[PDB]
Amino acid sequence: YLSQPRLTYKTVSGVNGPLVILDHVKFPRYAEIVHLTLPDGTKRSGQVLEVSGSKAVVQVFEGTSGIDAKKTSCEFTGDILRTPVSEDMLGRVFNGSGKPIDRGPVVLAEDFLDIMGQPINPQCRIYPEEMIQTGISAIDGMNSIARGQKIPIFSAAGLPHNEIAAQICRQAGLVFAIVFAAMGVNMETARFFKSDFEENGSMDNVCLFLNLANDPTIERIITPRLALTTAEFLAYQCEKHVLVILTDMSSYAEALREVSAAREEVPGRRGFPGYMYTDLATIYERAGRVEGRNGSITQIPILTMPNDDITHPIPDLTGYITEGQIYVDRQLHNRQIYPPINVLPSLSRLMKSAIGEGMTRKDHADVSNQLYACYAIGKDVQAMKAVVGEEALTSDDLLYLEFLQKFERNFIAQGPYENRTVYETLDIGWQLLRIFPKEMLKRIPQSTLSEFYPR
Amino acid sequence: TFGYVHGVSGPVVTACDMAGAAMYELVRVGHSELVGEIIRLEGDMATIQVYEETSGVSVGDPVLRTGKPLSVELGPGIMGAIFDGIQRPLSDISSQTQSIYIPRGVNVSALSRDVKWDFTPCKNLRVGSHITGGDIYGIVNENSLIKHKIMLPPRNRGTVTYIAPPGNYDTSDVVLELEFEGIKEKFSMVQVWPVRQVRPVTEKLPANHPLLTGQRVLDALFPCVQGGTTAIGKTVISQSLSKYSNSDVIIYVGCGERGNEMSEVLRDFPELTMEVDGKVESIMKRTALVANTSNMPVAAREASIYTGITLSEYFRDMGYHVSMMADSTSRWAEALREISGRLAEMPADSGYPAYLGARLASFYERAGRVKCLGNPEREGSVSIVGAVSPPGGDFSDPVTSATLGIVQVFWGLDKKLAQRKHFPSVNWLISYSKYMRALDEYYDKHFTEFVPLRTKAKEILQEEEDLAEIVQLVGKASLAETDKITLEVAKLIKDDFLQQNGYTPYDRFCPFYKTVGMLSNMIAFYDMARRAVETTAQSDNKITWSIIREHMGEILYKLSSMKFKDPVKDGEAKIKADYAQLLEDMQNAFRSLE
Amino acid sequence: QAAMGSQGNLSAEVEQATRRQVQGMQSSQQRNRERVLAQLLGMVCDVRPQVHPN
Amino acid sequence: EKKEKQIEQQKKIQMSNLMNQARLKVLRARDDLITDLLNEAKQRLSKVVKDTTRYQVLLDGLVLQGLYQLLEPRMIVRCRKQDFPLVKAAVQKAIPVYKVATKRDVDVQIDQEAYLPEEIAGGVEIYNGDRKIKVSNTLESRLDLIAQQMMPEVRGALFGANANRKFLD
Repeated sequence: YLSQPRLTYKTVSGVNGPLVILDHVKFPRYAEIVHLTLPDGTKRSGQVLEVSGSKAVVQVFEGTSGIDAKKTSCEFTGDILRTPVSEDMLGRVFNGSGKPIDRGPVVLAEDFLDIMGQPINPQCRIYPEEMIQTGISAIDGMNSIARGQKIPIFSAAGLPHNEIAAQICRQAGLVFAIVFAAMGVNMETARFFKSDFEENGSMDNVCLFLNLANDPTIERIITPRLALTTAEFLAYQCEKHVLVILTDMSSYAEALREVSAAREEVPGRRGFPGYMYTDLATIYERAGRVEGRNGSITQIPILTMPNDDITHPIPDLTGYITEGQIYVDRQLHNRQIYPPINVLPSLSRLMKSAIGEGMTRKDHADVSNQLYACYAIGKDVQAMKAVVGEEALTSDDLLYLEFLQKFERNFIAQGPYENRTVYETLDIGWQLLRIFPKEMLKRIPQSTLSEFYPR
Repeated sequence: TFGYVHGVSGPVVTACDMAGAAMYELVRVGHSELVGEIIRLEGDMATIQVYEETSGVSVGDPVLRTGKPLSVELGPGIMGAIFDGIQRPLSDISSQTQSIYIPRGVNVSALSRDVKWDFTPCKNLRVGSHITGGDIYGIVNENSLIKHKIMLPPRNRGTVTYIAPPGNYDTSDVVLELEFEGIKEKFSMVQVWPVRQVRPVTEKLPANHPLLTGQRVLDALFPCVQGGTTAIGKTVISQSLSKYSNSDVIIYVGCGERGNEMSEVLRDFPELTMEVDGKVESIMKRTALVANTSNMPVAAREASIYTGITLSEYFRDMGYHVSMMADSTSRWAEALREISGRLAEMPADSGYPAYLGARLASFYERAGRVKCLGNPEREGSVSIVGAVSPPGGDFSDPVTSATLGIVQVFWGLDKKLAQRKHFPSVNWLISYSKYMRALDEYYDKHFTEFVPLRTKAKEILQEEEDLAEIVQLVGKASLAETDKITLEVAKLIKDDFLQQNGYTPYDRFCPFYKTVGMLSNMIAFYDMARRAVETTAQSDNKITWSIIREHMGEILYKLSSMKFKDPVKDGEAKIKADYAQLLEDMQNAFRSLE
Repeated sequence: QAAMGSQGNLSAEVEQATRRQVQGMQSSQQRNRERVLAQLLGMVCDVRPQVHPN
Repeated sequence: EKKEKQIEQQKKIQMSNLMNQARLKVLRARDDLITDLLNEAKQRLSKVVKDTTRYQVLLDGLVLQGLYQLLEPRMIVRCRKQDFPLVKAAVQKAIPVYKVATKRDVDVQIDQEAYLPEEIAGGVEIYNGDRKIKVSNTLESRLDLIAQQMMPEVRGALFGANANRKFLD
């Protein structure tokens, strides 16, 4: 226990941007929690970023506007940031700091968990092998997800990435709590995930952490940490299956670039800080199964690539931590395709061992490898049609343009309320592979072509 | 002997009252014994780089000093173990704590001190003989395969005054006590070597034996020899290379990769089997691991490459042929970027430091076949395999162009086929292997017709890269029919021969007879097609490439069916009994055309 | 009339579910609100001063 | 037959809000039981202010617990007007303890110009010389410290343990 009383300071020896620099602090602890009281009487809370002898550097969450040097209290709690967790936070709506905004009471804690995470031994983890049937044919028939896979939805500004995600939460199941975390979203997106989880009647399974667009910026550092700590409590101590939805992880890093700017570290790639890889690896790696516990965390973050560049530091450093990605592109969005999922840069690194005989079907791994190679070829013939015209194309290349008109309308394009099974997706995928003759499916062997092709 | 924390900032702890502490020596930061090196000295202080997350360290906390740098325990009990970057055994922490978490600042012996190993000395030694560094003074059957030759540490010599009898010993029981000029020193089975210092050797020999991988790329095209330094689903080619090597010891490391990709390693690696003389045995009887996920702190990631190469340098000095798989090299240089960014070090290119061309050099140049230090006539070799991971799909990142000046073999993915998976590709602008002249005595001896095949298989591919730019500009109009074939056998090689699905059971290992068998049937087809055009060219019955596709549509599928041969369920002379029948149907498919 | 009538009659079992567990959780409060009050008064009156990092 | 589907979908929301306001009624009526538990504990701590000898050895520690939190050459104690004869009898008992501890010197006085309110019900609030750092251990800052760290055990003792929390106690 902390049974000593807390030292209340009034020695603020410098404010600079989002930082408050104290002095005459008696044995300050790193990553401490302070509680600042402004002159007018309001309270903000902050976290120590550096101690050096007798002085601390406090990262104030709600911004340092109005904080002076004379009458600003800073009560040092002497503890790292611990959140109160329980099972009765399934069904509540918290803000980005963890304070409730459902017009209800505070959480009566079952335990106090450190929000920064405590890493799991990789020797005692289970490999995620059981597949999640998500309904959507593009992220199930070619980019399948297992229980425990970290897999982001790469998108950009305007595309229906929040309707793609809410479709998965309606349709996820095998072939189940939700911990939602909104970082810097607008009011109309938080209105959308609420009214979808209200109408579905799954509100007793959803725990929403909403940091809206006018909520303060440096709370977004702790909002995916406050949500994932609830998930790691509900999955490893309550033995529940958790789906964690971290929307606009771009708004994580712009509030992390903000705190490192006025701190003046060495900047990295595109002005983002140096430690951005291990910081997103602090967040994305809190997922998976463990040995001896029947719960799991399946992570789906959501990004926005700026100017649709997949080589920006937010989707390029996310793709080095997470296991595959789901790409949402702008060109299929203008052509009225829902969901607009480009399967050429999409990937599921856990698809290879989660499909096959005894899990889904014998020919799953062969169909998706052939539906890849026909879409990847007929997109190259389309760029050869723009040079030599429609007339100079051989009769086995009017087949690859036939495929693209039937791939992105009969397989990709779904409609937001189709619950297409893993067998209904494959049975669509073979009537696209009967477009070709038998002697061009060069990625499918003879043992599966003799049984599944002629129907 | 003792210090106090003056200030922390992330993993950078500044400690006071450390007057005579050295550079790169370890301390114990905080109340809970978090390890940490020393990277600076400023008068009386010392800036510490910490190998664990420092959340909760106050000022005034004790900084205990050790008298040694960062080092690993080299001894019996390595084979099968799984380590982190600073060599903590994750299989002994998963049982002593009975929990799923790694504690902060946890302390446990890297090798187990209770288990008993049988000792059998070298039989050429006695009580009273002169011993020198590297001299084997005992052999221990660590398991059924790997005899564990206990050697004297370098910079140690004297005369034997005590050697243990043959019995069961745990690793702390003193066996050797050598007499020197005055001082005598008592020795054990576990030696301690610093992870940044190169283990001494007498000579470094030219490497001449082929290290045979499992991929059809870099076995045929860009070969590697036993002692070379290569570089390159970059993580699905990497660990499918480690699982099928013909070495003696496998040293896989993972330098900061995904978490459930470390769950896939420790599930498939125990369940793999390896044939021996009659029996079959698990490969984890000869394989050590280093497990470092990106979840783990950034300083412990940087020392996970030094921990891997010092284990593989120890087993080289017994006389074995080890092979180190250094996964995610560019995540290691990303640890160097972040570490130096905390120290306000002036970055040279793209945020990377300037010593990245030395830190990657101080790793790859510990490879190579050697003549081991010590008297009982040993010859060891380390083969280093990198795994480069360029950010943003651009191949002018400062980790690639620093590696190009160091390594001997290098094959990289294409420019176009980086975001879309067509695996593997080639990238002829930087791909090379300087062991192509050093493997011609091997090739004429055992396979004897592969090198005429490879020069034509590189000639079809180097001519299609000329023609692909002009078909993208003219569009198959300025192509005589002898060149429309070379557009199509290069489409048949890059889709069927080069492209290898490494996570299917029929292609995770491709033996070198099967690679030559797959390459014989395509270069035979290219010679039979290009005679069927050029002999009927100027007069009528002009056999074009179009006529070849309509009548031989079932045979070009069967050429694309040569990769679906399983090299275990089918035989070796069963696969060759089905490749020659494709030749006798390919020869009978042009006699119908002429 | 089966839409409005099956709401309010269901809104009876909404308000009958709550009173059964509101009266339950306040009947378990009165049993041992002296196990906790002998504890959290005994630890308030158990001050013990120290100095941890010198 | 679109106004038909609109009512059935809206019926799913009206079911979901009546089921949502059912939970928050219970959880507010649980947070009122805790609020009347701390309110019951505050006045039972206002019978510890009485007896003047149990309270005397409570201010004996509460004064010295300030003197070990800040280690300063000058400190001042700011207490109530009522038990100022007791704080003077409680400060002087700490100086033989505090000075042989830590081998330091000190000068400690008591404020006579700005007292605590007479509603605080006990405790002391030790400053330093320049009045910039402050430890506050009244009985109410001691109550609102140990209670907030004991809500795990208060929840398991008052309303029964959780059933589905298997691991970690």
